[PDB]
Amino acid sequence: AIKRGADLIVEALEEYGTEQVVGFIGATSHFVADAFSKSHLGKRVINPATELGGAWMVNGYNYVKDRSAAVGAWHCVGNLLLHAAMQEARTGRIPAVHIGLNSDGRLAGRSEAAQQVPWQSFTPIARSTQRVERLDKVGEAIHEAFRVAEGHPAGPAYVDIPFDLTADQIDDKALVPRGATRAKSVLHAPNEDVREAAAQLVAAKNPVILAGGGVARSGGSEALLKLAEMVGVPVVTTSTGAGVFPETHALAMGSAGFCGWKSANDMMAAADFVLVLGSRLSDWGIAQGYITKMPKFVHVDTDPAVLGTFYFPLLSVVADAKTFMEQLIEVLPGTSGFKAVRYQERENFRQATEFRAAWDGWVREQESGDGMPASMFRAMAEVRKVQRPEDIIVTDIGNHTLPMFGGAILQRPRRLVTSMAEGILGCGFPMALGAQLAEPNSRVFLGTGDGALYYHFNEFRVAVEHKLPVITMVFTNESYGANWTLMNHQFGQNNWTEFMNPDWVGIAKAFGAYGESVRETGDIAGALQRAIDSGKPALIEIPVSKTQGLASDPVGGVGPNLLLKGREIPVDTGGSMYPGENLLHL
Amino acid sequence: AIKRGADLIVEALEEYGTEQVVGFIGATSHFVADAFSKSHLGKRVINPATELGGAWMVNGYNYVKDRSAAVGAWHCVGNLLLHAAMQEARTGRIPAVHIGLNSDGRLAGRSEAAQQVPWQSFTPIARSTQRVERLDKVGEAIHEAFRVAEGHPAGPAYVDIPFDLTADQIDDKALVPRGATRAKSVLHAPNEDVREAAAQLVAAKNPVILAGGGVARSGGSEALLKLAEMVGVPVVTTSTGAGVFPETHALAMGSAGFCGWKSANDMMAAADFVLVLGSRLSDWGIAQGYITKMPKFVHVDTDPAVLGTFYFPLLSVVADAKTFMEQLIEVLPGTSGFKAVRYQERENFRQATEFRAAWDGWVREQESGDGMPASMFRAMAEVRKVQRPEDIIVTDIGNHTLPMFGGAILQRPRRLVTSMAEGILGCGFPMALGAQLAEPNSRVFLGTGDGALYYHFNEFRVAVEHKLPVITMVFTNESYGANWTLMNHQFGQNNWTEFMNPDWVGIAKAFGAYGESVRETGDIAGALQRAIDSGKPALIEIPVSKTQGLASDPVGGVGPNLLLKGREIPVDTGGSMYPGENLLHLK
Amino acid sequence: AIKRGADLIVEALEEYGTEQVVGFIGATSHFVADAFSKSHLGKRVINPATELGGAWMVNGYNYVKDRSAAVGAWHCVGNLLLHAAMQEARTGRIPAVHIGLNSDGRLAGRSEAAQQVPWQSFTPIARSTQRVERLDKVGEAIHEAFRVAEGHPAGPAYVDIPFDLTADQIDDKALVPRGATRAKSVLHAPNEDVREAAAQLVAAKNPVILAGGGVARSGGSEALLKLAEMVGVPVVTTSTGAGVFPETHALAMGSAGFCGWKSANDMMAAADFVLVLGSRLSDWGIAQGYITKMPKFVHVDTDPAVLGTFYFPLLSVVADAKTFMEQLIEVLPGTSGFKAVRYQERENFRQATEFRAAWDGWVREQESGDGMPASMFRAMAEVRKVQRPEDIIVTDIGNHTLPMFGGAILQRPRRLVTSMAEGILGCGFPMALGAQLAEPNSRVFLGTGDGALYYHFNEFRVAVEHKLPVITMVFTNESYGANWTLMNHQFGQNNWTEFMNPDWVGIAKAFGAYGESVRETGDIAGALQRAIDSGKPALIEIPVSKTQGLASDPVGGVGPNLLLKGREIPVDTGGSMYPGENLLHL
Ligand SMILES: Cc1cc2nc3c(=O)[nH]c(=O)nc-3n(C[C@H](O)[C@H](O)[C@H](O)COP(=O)(O)OP(=O)(O)OC[C@H]3O[C@@H](n4cnc5c(N)ncnc54)[C@H](O)[C@@H]3O)c2cc1C
Ligand SMILES: Cc1cc2nc3c(=O)[nH]c(=O)nc-3n(C[C@H](O)[C@H](O)[C@H](O)COP(=O)(O)OP(=O)(O)OC[C@H]3O[C@@H](n4cnc5c(N)ncnc54)[C@H](O)[C@@H]3O)c2cc1C
Ligand SMILES: Cc1cc2nc3c(=O)[nH]c(=O)nc-3n(C[C@H](O)[C@H](O)[C@H](O)COP(=O)(O)OP(=O)(O)OC[C@H]3O[C@@H](n4cnc5c(N)ncnc54)[C@H](O)[C@@H]3O)c2cc1C
Ligand SMILES: Cc1ncc(C[n+]2csc(CCOP(=O)(O)OP(=O)(O)O)c2C)c(N)n1
Ligand SMILES: Cc1ncc(C[n+]2csc(CCOP(=O)(O)OP(=O)(O)O)c2C)c(N)n1
Ligand SMILES: Cc1ncc(C[n+]2csc(CCOP(=O)(O)OP(=O)(O)O)c2C)c(N)n1
Ligand SMILES: [Mg+2]
Ligand SMILES: [Mg+2]
Ligand SMILES: [Mg+2]
Ligand SMILES: [Mg+2]
Ligand SMILES: [Mg+2]
Repeated sequence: AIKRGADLIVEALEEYGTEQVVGFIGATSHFVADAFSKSHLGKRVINPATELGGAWMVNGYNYVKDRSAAVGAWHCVGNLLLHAAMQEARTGRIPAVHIGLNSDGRLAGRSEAAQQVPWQSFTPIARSTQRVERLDKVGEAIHEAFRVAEGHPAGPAYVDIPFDLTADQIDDKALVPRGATRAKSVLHAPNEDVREAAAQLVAAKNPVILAGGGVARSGGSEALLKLAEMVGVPVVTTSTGAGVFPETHALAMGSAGFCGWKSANDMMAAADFVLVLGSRLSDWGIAQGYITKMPKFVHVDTDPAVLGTFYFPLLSVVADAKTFMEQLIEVLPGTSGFKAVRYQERENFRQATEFRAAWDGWVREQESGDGMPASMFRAMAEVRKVQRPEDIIVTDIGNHTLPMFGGAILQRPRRLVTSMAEGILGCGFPMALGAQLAEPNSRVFLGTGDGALYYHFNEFRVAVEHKLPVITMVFTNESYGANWTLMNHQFGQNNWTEFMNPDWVGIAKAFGAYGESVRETGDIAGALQRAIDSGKPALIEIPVSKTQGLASDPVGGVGPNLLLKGREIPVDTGGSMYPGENLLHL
Repeated sequence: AIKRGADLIVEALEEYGTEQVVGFIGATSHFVADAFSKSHLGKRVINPATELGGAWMVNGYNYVKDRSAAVGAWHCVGNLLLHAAMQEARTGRIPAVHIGLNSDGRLAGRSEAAQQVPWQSFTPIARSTQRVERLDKVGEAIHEAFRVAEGHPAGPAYVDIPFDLTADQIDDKALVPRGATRAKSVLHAPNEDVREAAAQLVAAKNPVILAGGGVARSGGSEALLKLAEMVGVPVVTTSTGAGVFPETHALAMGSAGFCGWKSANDMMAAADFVLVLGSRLSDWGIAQGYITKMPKFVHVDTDPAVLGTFYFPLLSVVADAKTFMEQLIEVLPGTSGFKAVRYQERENFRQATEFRAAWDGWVREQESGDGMPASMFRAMAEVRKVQRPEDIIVTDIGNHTLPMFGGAILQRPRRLVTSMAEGILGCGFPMALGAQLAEPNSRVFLGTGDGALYYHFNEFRVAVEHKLPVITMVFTNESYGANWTLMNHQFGQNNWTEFMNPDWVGIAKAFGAYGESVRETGDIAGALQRAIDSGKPALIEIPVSKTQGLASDPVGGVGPNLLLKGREIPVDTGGSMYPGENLLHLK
Repeated sequence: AIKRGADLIVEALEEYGTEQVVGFIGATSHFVADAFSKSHLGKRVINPATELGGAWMVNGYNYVKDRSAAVGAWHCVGNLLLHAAMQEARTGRIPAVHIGLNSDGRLAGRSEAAQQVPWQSFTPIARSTQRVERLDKVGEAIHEAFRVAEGHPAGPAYVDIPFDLTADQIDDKALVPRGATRAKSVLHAPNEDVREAAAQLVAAKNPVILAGGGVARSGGSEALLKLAEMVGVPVVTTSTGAGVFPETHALAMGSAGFCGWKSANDMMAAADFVLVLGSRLSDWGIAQGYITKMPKFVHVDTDPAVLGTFYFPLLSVVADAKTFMEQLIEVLPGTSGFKAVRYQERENFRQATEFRAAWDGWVREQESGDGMPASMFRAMAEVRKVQRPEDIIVTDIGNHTLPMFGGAILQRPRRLVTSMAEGILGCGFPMALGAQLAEPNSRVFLGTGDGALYYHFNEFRVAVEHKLPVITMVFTNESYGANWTLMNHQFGQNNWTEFMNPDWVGIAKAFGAYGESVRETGDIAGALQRAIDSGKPALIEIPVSKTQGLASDPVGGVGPNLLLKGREIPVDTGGSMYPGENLLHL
């Protein structure tokens, strides 16, 4: 059949499992938007306020799905706003296909052309960047983008298609590749690696299992619970792993790291051995600025590139996390030293339950205070009173990150969402809409800073029009609080950190969202209830302090050290001059 | 002599004429922000709601100054939001220096590092991209960035500095290059080229002078007025040149192009010869999608890359526009065929005034009607009643761009501001705030679509805190109106074009800005008076049609052609298969 | 200890298993060459005639070793000659670390600087490109280059180091990373993928096993022989797989492809099922220009990126080749339909032995003719008379490639060497020296075209000085014969294909190598014997025809189709003009 390039793009997206499109109109995306109107996928298109906002919605959607189920489709110069959200998708292992419709290929390369987008600007960011030159390559390029996005590591793929190819027509026989099969990711380890891992776990005096986001992608929750109870070993997570182990369990120490739970950081500091499953041991995760001293450890990942890149393990294993844990459970009964004992009766149990008890006690102190300005831990205690096991907690980047991570007690995977890998401010609100779209039976609670919300609150348009009932708490301190605190620490003085807020209640109301301030009442519980009862997206304005959280609270972290001291650098004495220095010698 | 890298960065910026910093705080820009607090630039700091809004402010400030007077200074990952503004700066010839402070150079190249920004993403966009490796190269790199940025052509320069270098200390002797005098840009043309141009101009039956952006940069307004009156030749502009020739003059035909004045397009279609001064003859300018047929022409520019790249001139001249006009003025009296008569007495004068009067009559007609929805041409007629020669008109991108350009009647250079080169949606409000900052005693009027305003109205924080009293009119139609109109024409149906507006008055009021809707009054005149009287940034909501403007109004345009017909493309029958096609051959 | 950057580079190379350095001197490599003189590795440095020649020696060395055992180290502007050999290492999966010493970092970025090498020119080629900014990062960068080079896929890694860092000094504590462990590559498949593969093999009427270079990297020869005899299935290889199965076995069909053995191409055309092990199914390999129609197949690779990229398998499996084959052998006895029968008694045996017999018969016809000009198949028959099982056959790119591939009958892996992935002319001679250096108990026989040998015969310097007794046959036809033939086919006329040769015997003699022409004698057997007896590198000049081989001989290929016909392309009618067209409308 003769079809337009635009029709073929839509066909390819459908064929590879696309569920949601986030799209922006302009002359170069007109044929694509028309094609979409004639197809199933056309019923699910979000038109965002900005392309960057839309790109964050893709990331929030796909983060919780672990596939490229949301796809961006953008008019040429709109693609120029993608890079920040794309960089998060790359280091954060978020599958994300973006299709940019560039201007007419006939005008490419002409110096005075308009809206010829430099697609090569994505080469250092996307896991795959393709410029499509020929109509008969559109299906093949889209196929390749999805293979790349959904591989190990997951990440973003950018496809640049000059829009004249979307208007042109071609016979479609075999053009969109069909019948594609994927290899399983259930990679098994060799018996001897399994036995060695088991023997170390058994011989350790104070082992820990460290479960990262890979355990979530793996589906390894059930095997992890079994394993930990069988060996009687406390479980620490990364922030992307949090919730793969029920955080109300006695062996649950929570997440390690600089914004994590002190019980986890204590347990990591006390451990003599760690079994790491599905973690990349990253800079703002377990590495803490590459300061963390890891105990002897076994490291199991599906991505060989993360194994041994910085931390040298006792043993590295290329295996799926669930599968590895299943292999361990089978081998443990024939492992020298293993005794089947209730985890409560093991000798390491009391130390772990002590660490968790002290952390819980500290959290209870943080959340117990009444009144205004509010504790962000108190705000999270109120959320927990109305929270379901499938609900999603979203945060932005700032002081507020710490109380959000600390007051989230999670029972399922992929329920904690932010710009994890890159810490890009403004991510929260639009990632929350993305997650809501992907998970319509989850209530989505976002705790955002005021500096953060300033970025993409324009997307209340999308929250209102698509009836996405995200409950947003905006923590107001009229400051970039983390920056305030860190400057205060480093210099004893802050600069560029202070600003005015609008009447956020008034902003919400102007969009037709639910709005309420607790500034005078302190009634967070009632504000949450009325917000939930409205059925609308909601904004609850909650004044807090400039310093509570990431930059001040002691949770046992050791880094990252962003507060450098300098070094004195020797001048170059080799005899060569500086530019302009010739005039000094005259 | 002993200084931190952060102090040397500040010292270099001050040395090369920086007047305004637009900066964004974070763990990598902490040192820089501290150093700036020790400088007189410390009081001239704008902290924008987002780095992209800030980068648009940089573009608006520098567009009106023709130098990199405003500089950006950004925490590592905020640099990832710059690309769209930076691309307009590149093709739009706006000088712009951006300093990105990256994360620690010790952590660079680690696969699991956080906030290590891929500075290489700027290589295809900036006219200069540098990654500084060494503390003793920071002054040198910044010097180079200004050299590129304020060259011919002007554009953006990006410098990536790992922030450990900003904390490190070094003896500062000779580190910041100082005391350069740049080359003059008053390039003279050869005598023979000036005399050939004079002879073409005199021999033409119906000549036109086309003045672009380059005439504004050259400071050539006075020379142009003298040349145009002395030969009696009508003047056509590009949108960036508009105002270099007073548009109330009898010889002013306005701007040619698809959102230009019909008088200018009528003139261009009637001319037998064009003298092109400081125009790049661009896709969305004079070329109109490379469909415009140019008459025989002489092309004078300082940038040889634009001369003969697409349209082949009769004669190409590398020279400064002002300087060339001066040279022409001096040779014309000795040029065979020249006659010294008042421009009103030439026979070509009548046709030009007819073209201008028919255009003015059409504009008068678009101004009439009342009440609701209102005409955007009516909105501009009300602005003109309150507008002084030094005041600035800003627009965003969409249907509304055409009445903003058609309703702007300008008497000075650099008074019409937008994302000219790239038509990046959203640009209007923050570029207007940048322009206001550059000219605190000019009034700045913005006409913006509702789609457009949605991008960076968050920068009302900056407008309110810094008391930048931009007068913004937001044209409401609950639509990407251009898309609605054109998609209906292409396909019989619009898609992805419609959206809800907030209560725009309520948004302004929530920021502390002046807000008023004319939905129930039609009282644009009174709204403008009250907005001006408020002394605050102001937002006036004006309901408009989905169709008025760019997608609907005939102004003599021939292009561009974005509403493509397909071609049917032959399949490759050489024997190579598609991916997956192996499955289709299994019997 | 305070050490120079140069000393630290040498330390890192030693620590990561470097055996051979190929190095070129200049002001920027002076400190490195000095450091090398003070260390074990300094005894093994080849100084080549050119950096490109040297880069091919790295590729020949590392091709046969399957690790980055040879390393390039180059003065700044010398690195500009690397790109061709580096591109082969990338698509050809050859591990190769190259260290470029750039000019002084103080002069970087200055427009009028000399010898500031644009290291970004390697970004699109190397699997990893790093520019080192800081002395304390030299060890870490070299560590990362080796992890990358020796991963799956293998490939080149480029490290650019401004030479001032090689002269500078730093305390060395922990600077070079030590104690690095690698994950095994013995990835196991899930039981159900194994059982499904076994069931298909058993149920097939005419199965084939296709073994690629991955079987060589895997060490899978023994398991392959067992498997094939157990199921009674004929074995086809790729050209990089050739020799993983003894090519004198009754089930050995040889290599498929456009320069392969007709028995293999027949068997592929007759097969109803293929089990593909360690092959990427490439353009100039099995795909034959993407024209080859693959039967239903199972595809097993360690690199998920090759699985399903073009050919859609019945099943894709991420597993090590040897391990997979071991798993199959275990599962086969409990697989429905399997009967233990001598492979000679299976029903498919007669068809396979017929295909091989016809091919052998054709080869015997090609090699039997006496006299001059010579058959290149006759030349390969003479090599076979003096050939050991560990000997290496090298070829360059041309008509001569086909007889070289056809007349090589191999019994061990990694014995057939050329620019396999990219077909870059001139590769042969220097790759042969590289292979000789890596394998000093192998005799290395190169059959090269005259157009090919012209590139890097300057490296006879290296062959003579290091006593590398490569036996080179130069096939003279005074032409780029493959080009002659293909132009003749396409146009009926050739252009740019003809040239003069020097007296090649005289060239060899001028270097102190052994030289002999068979132009008058036809005595290839005696020339080989005297060349071998000399103990020197040798050149034997052998006139041949312009057309024998790749471009003419029927071996059952179907592609690639480089002889396109064109299509008529519609003009653009949208109304926009060409540059300069304005003058046509005047
Ligand atoms: C302000 C801020 C504060 C933060 N604080 C913390 C903190 O305190 N603690 C913290 O942990 N993080 C924190 N982060 C997040 C941190 O930056 C990283 O995003 C996070 O630590 C990475 O988690 P991970 O190591 O589990 O790997 P991920 O990024 O989740 O990647 C998944 C890993 O699992 C592997 N994998 C995938 N699938 C499988 C499978 N099937 N089998 C095996 N392996 C698989 C992948 O190859 C990869 O190595 C913070 C972020 C910010 C912005
Ligand atoms: C929606 C939309 C509609 C538009 N419609 C129109 C329209 O109708 N008409 C129109 O013209 N534009 C239009 N534009 C703008 C258009 O895209 C270009 O930005 C504009 O035409 C470029 O102007 P210019 O050719 O004068 O060159 P500029 O971009 O202003 O560049 C300046 C030129 O002069 C040169 N120069 C600089 N200094 C000197 C000197 N001292 N001496 C000599 N030469 C010098 C430079 O090298 C360069 O060639 C539109 C844009 C948008 C987004
Ligand atoms: C003139 C010329 C003619 C040619 N003619 C032919 C021809 O007729 N036939 C032919 O085959 N080639 C031919 N080639 C070579 C061809 O271009 C390719 O280089 C070759 O076919 C690739 O072999 P391969 O598919 O085995 O993969 P390789 O390039 O050898 O790559 C190895 C593959 O095995 C995998 N692998 C690596 N280790 C393991 C492991 N442990 N377990 C599992 N998998 C692993 C890798 O991921 C990869 O997919 C020719 C080249 C030239 C220049
Ligand atoms: C795009 C971007 N710009 C700047 C920063 C630096 N940054 C990190 S946290 C932060 C503070 C955010 O302020 P707010 O959202 O109000 O949260 P608070 O610290 O007050 O809780 C800043 C400015 C960043 N990470 N990303
Ligand atoms: C970043 C970006 N996204 C999309 C476009 C395509 N585009 C061009 S004009 C326009 C319409 C703008 O709508 P509005 O501001 O409401 O103006 P109207 O057309 O209604 O006057 C769009 C979506 C663009 N140029 N830039
Ligand atoms: C670097 C390079 N240049 C050109 C070619 C194109 N090419 C491929 S085979 C060949 C013929 C080589 O001639 P020769 O070595 O004499 O071998 P013959 O075909 O005569 O056997 C040519 C020119 C190539 N592959 N690589
Ligand atoms: Mg479907
Ligand atoms: Mg805040
Ligand atoms: Mg609108
Ligand atoms: Mg050793
Ligand atoms: Mg030849």
